[PDB]
Amino acid sequence: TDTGVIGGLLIWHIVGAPTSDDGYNMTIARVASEAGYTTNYYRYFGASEAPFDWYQSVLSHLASISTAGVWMRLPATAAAIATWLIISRCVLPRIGRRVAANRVAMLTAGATFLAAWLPFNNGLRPEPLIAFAVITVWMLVENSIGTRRLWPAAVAIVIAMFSVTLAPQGLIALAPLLVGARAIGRVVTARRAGTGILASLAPLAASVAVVFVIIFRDQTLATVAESVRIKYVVGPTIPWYQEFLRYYFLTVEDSVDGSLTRRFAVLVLLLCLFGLIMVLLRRGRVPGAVSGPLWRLCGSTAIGLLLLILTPTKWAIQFGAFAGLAGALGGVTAFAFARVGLHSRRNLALYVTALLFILAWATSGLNGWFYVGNYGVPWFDKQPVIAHYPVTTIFLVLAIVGGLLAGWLHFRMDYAGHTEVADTGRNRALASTPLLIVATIMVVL
Amino acid sequence: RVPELQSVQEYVGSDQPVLMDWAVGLAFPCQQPMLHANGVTEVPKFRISPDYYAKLQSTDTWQDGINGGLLGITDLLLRASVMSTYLSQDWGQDWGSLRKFDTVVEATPAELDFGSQTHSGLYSPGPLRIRP
Amino acid sequence: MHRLIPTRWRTVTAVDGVVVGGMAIWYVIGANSSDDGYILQMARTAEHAGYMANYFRWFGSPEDPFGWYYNVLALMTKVSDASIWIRLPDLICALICWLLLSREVLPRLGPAVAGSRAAMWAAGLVLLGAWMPFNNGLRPEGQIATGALITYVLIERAVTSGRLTPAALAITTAAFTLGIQPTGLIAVAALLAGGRPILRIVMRRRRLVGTWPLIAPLLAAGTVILAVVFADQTIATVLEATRIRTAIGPSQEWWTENLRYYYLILPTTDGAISRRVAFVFTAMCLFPSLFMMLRRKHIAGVARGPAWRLMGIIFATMFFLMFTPTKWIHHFGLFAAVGGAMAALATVLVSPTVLRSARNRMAFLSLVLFVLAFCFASTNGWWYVSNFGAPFNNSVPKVGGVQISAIFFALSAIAALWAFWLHLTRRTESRVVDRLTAAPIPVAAGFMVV
Amino acid sequence: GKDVRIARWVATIAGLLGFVLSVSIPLLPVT
Amino acid sequence: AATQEEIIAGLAEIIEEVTGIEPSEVTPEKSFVDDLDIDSLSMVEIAVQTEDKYGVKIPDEDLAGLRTVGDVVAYIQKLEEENPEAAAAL
Ligand SMILES: CC(C)(COP(=O)(O)O)[C@@H](O)C(=O)NCCC(=O)NCCS
Ligand SMILES: CC[C@@H](CO)NCCN[C@@H](CC)CO
Repeated sequence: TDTGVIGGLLIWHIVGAPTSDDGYNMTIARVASEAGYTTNYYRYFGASEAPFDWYQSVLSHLASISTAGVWMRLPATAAAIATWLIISRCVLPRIGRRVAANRVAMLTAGATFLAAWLPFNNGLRPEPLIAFAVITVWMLVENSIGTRRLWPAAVAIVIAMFSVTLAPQGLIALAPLLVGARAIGRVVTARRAGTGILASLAPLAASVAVVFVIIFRDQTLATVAESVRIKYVVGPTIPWYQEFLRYYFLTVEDSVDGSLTRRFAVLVLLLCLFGLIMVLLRRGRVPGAVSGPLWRLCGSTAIGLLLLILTPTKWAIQFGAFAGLAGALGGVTAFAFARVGLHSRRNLALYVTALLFILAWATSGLNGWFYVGNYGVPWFDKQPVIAHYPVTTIFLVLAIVGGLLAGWLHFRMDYAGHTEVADTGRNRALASTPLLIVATIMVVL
Repeated sequence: RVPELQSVQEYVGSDQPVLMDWAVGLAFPCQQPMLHANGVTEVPKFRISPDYYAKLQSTDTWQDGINGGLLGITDLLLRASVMSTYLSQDWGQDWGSLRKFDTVVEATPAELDFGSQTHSGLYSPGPLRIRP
Repeated sequence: MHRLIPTRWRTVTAVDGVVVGGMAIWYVIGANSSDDGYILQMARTAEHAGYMANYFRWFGSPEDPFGWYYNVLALMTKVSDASIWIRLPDLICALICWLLLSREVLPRLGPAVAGSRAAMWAAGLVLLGAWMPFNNGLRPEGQIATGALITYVLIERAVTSGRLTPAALAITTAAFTLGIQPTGLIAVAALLAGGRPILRIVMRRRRLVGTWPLIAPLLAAGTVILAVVFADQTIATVLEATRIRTAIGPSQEWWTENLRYYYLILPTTDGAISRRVAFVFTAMCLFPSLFMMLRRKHIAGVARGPAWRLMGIIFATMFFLMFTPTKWIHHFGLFAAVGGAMAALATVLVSPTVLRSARNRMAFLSLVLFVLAFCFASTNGWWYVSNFGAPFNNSVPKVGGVQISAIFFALSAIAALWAFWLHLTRRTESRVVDRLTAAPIPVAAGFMVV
Repeated sequence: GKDVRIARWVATIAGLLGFVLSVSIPLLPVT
Repeated sequence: AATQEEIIAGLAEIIEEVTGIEPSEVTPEKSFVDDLDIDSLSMVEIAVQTEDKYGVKIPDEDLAGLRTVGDVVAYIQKLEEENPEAAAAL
């Protein structure tokens, strides 16, 4: 799986469409050498990128060696490789020993990671780094909760403060800290008799006090304030109550911003999250995986989705910061449902019809990428058809058929009684390949 | 100018046919609409509309001549002219607008010979003329 | 039957007077819908025309199968067409929905929902808040809501008594309320939600009489609205008019569903302060109650079947709201009764005797304040002439400098910080939370009604 | 000789013809 | 003869399915309308689900004379001791 993911991630570095903000950040990096500061070139009366410009400072030093797009997008592929290696060798072996030894769970985790990473993070945006910071703070908080220590929770805060300074939407790296604050406090209070409470909470505030060095390393306070004031009184911002505008931007007809790939990447994430939560509520646990870190893995995604209300801009490309959580959630979801659908014939039908309805909703959009990355893409201007019928209706009729089948299977537990289905080499083969088949299809597409 | 005014219920009676937009129906329950029977419609004398930003983008595009509508007949047959109207005691409020229809040429209605025929529940003389 | 008006109907509370007298004066001084003149002009000409045409559009094509209800207004307009007289079937329907919701649906959900006064207040106030801005005109949303409520009541009566006659009348009721508007599909949700306990009756009574004496009446009952739909029209003319309306009018294929919610978050007259309650006070009471019914399985006062069927109906309604040819906001008046029935269950589920920990109740209070802040973030404008003299008819309310949604957002943030502090220190026996978190939904609904 | 045997026929007949008569209303001559 | 503690245990599992009252409240001195708020429109459902599990037709002639759980246990006891035709075959 590592070989497959790294190969599909290295061949995408060459034949791959860039994002919308790759000419913007490149120009900012090229013109920031002179002019004395990291200026906003195309807007805001020459205002600076005052709070969010530590990444453009690195891009300005890379751009002095070569401006080739295959070299400037290099810090965005190392982040992807490191994210995948972390997900594969620190996260999945932590949730459980049997969830990482399953040969289908790892495959579907890799496929879901690819399907959630490819449509978003292939540019000069900070999302490839936010998605790595989130998953490297999660593992550090988990390394601090177990194996009781405090310095991992102090490095995690430094990494989170580096992530917050990338973009306004980068504050979702704080979620794995807010979710584990209670366990970290339980670890802290076990030292009150030995050392105290100051010698354990002073180094944790010294870590939060690094943003004042990161932001104000070249400019003053009255300058950052003026920059923010200009950006708020000039530029286009939307309030906190128009937050559904993001999910509307994602699902809109005739747009190269909400494609049939981004829709799939987001809907599969939502399905996995709200299926894992329902299985953890209905049944007390998921046998085989430790229910300790699983609750925190779900709460991190939930709080990260809830924190996206305070951002000023709400485009649909900002969903790329969850590509590290999606890969770790798809595998555990396909492992948890493998048993839930094996001992009941209607849960399998519900799972399959949910996947089919997600496919039906996703496939109703175009397959466009951007300005130039559209030259030769098959369905870049019309929604997909096979010969003459819209393929967005075949999936809908199939989903309705599956729903009727699930209803019929529900209407029979009063007459045929509760029936044990099976446990063989084939009955476990169709109960876990879903969400692998469709993910592989989307990746191949 | 110091205008001399008059009510609408008195100027426009309750007998003359009036083309009311689909928004102004409960505020004018005494005026008579423009009836139609046997495929032929009457000729209106006034047109009542909502305020500016509503008439501009909700009722002038809904009742358009190219999508059935009712403003496909009155643009071919009549000419519309705005009148000066004020809402009593609430000046500065936009209540809507009243218009006057003037004929292009003087013409009287037809007679429309009639007849009957029994179909069979599946008969269809052909499609309607919708778009070019 | 030993009597009519069963002994649980003959009771009078303080909520009945409030609801009745707050609807009987909103019927006089209250606002109206937007498509009132549209239906009035359609109905005042349908007798001279002879076929109940669509007056303003589509080359004079009729209401194709969905016209049996306007033929009642066409008859009412022979007496008079005053606004106070032509709007009676929207007051009679409101009274019927209150009667049913108060004396058939709440006592069915268990002796803990029909024993609490906060639940009755919540049901009444949410019914009022969802009925006021939507179902006071001539749009046929209150009629469809009343039909979908009668269907549920009849199916529950069939399940209770163990008979098929109410389950046979429910099919005719659902057919007739579907024959009103294409948005009437919300009535077959009540049939899908109650299919299992009706099969349990059919397969049990079929071993005494047979299958056909029980199935054929159920077919004659379902297939009887065709004689009313096709009384004047014909399948050929219906096909032609449908072709016209599809080729010209707004079609709005099913994957364009998100427009209905995109129109709600805009600060305009269509989505205003009063036109968001009907949906937010339904979702906010539906989702946490679902997540609480998932984990818990014995709540000591709630019947599981009738409580799950209601959530099933609400979700099936939200699903069936697709596939409709038009995506407007007026289609949110269909929740008038089901939201009132869901608020009364949420009020019991989040009570200090069911939710025992302080931080969960504090989080729910935070969510309530958050949805209030979302509600108060728009203008206070009404449609055509109800907008004359409104206080904040073309601007966001302000208490001076600062808006009102900002105050509720600050209060919600304070409540969330309080809940987080209760979470960190592992506290479950706070005392002021017991005062603050007793029936917050009735208060949040009475605020909007006032 | 029992009225249940009569009701069982009155429920199938006049319940089947009352259904085959409703699907023929859209298909019948009109003037 | 059926014991009282199984009659009550069989009635409580029906009362808990119909209404939702916990079976720790069903005692032989509780009234069906004052203490346990169970309207008669629920007593009809209880008498239907009783026959749908154990064949027992409680006619509405007698469904009104049951004011307490002791009345129910006495009625069942007397009808089962009178008629020796109690099948009790599942
Ligand atoms: C159901 C029952 C036999 C017992 O109820 P009761 O004991 O409370 O009077 C009796 O109330 C009855 O027959 N009710 C039928 C009347 C009804 O359900 N509705 C009346 C018109 S909606
Ligand atoms: C743009 C105006 C819209 C409503 O906003 N008209 C809705 C059409 N009204 C139907 C009747 C209620 C037609 O049959």
